[PDB]
Amino acid sequence: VKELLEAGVHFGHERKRWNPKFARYIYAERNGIHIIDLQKTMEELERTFRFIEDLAMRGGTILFVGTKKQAQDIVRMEAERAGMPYVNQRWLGGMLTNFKTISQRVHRLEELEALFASPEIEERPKKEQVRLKHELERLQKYLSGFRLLKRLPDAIFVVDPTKEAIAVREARKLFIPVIALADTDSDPDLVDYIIPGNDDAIRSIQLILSRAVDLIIQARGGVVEPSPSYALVQ
Amino acid sequence: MLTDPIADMLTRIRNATRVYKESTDVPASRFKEEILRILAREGFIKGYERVDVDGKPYLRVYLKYGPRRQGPDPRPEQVIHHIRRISKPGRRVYVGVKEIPRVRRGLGIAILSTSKGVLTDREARKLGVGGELICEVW
RNA sequence: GCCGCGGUAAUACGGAGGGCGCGAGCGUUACCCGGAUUCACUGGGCGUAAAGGGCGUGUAGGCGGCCUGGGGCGUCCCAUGUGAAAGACCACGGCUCAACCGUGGGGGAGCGUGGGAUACGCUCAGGCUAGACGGUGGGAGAGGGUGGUGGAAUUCCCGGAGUAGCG
RNA sequence: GGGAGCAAACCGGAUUAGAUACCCGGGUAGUCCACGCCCUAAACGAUGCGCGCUAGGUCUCUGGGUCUCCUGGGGGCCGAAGCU
Repeated sequence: VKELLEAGVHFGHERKRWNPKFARYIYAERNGIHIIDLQKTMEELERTFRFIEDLAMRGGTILFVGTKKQAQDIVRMEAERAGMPYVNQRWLGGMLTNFKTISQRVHRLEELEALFASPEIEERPKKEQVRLKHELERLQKYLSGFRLLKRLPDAIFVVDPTKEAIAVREARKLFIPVIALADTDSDPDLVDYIIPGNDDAIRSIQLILSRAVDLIIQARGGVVEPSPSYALVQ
Repeated sequence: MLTDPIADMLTRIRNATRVYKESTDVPASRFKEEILRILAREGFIKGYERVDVDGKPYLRVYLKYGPRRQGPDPRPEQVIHHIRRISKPGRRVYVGVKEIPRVRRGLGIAILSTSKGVLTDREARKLGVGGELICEVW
């Protein structure tokens, strides 16, 4: 139910690409690759989810971040599969610290939104038309996820945190609990609750993003069926 | 060859604390144990224990640290902010009871060898005795 | 006083009106300490700011791993002698106050004599092996000295061939 | 003592207003050997010596191992904490 799933194809990751502070969380260096202790991870998801659950059942929102290529789509789903916000594309700058001002991009998105098959396109030259269509396009592209939240989250969940170092800063400056799934690659030091394991194989990525939202819904009421994973496992 | 054991001991502590080292060893000496005995009692360490590395006696020192904090840099504050050798081997220092210091206004401590074993600012002061000021701890 | 002011509109010069400070005084000059952690014990430094000796070898000196006792010089504590008066410090009075002036109290580091403590330092005696040196066996190296030797090229001479230039 | 090559000085030709230079043709000490002096230097890592302690990554020289590697000594690069 826990490690039995994970022992399939979901444990250990990087090799001498690492960081020494990830020390307690490791079992062996077989194959010259660093293999992480799951027995320790067990005890971690426990204490991690204790906080996650707590935050869920009190109706406190969570922002999901995953820009890396072998994990983007896996985010778009779980997040919308829990009506919560995400960032699939570029982790923009000042999303949290200058929220005030990034927020005023949504107060342009919805301004364009109220115009997609509407009486004002009658007016305005063909110049603005396709232009604004092409604006909304990317406007939408980046702020699909980021939008559902219109006031600073109580926490953030993330995949490769070294890969989104920018994000971890913004949050941590605002005292916003940081929680994430990280590995040898990255350092535990600066994550308030950590899911230590493989941040690259969609396998290990998905499994962790699955039982993540599941516990969001169960603490909220009424767990459903699982969502897409085996897109093409080869 | 190490010119002063003590000053290195303290340093190794100062050095181990800086990285948040769970424990840290230090070669043994009865006078050191006496020191460390006060360090634990005064609440600067969990404690210590005699140990062995290749036949050679050490003292594993179990360090105590603060609680984890929020904001950027969560690194827990320290139990031992600052630890510094006083009577060094070149410049020895001695004091009668009346001449003893009040470390940090009393929050910290001054340790010292006297004819009656290793004591502290308050103890010695109270005993009514003096000796070689060893070091200051806070 | 230092930064600086004055070249036709000067709050910086000179006068004036006003204003700030102190007041039987107020200014200047000289000199001492201070600010100056600017000779740094308390309390500074030397990669590029001023500061690592061109580099070794070692004398005097400074400093000294772990453990056990003997001594008790350093060191600490106790008593006691000394530490004059005037001064300073605290009280209290005498001049109407004050400045001066008295009375009494409280001590002083130092050094002398006695007793005491032994952790640190020192000192004597013993022991250990983590410092240091030695042993055996191997290894890499344009480390140094002497002696001997190889070829490539520059230059010059002698011989051959060859001609109007070479550089 | 040696002296082929190179070359301060020195001389010629150039260039230039000038050219005691830069470029060209020569050229003396010196450069080399021995022996004895001299004692300086951007004698520079511009970082005195010895010791203990405080993440690792990367490539390299040299040793030792019941040699995918582990260990010791040395030479570079990137960098934790910290210092500046």
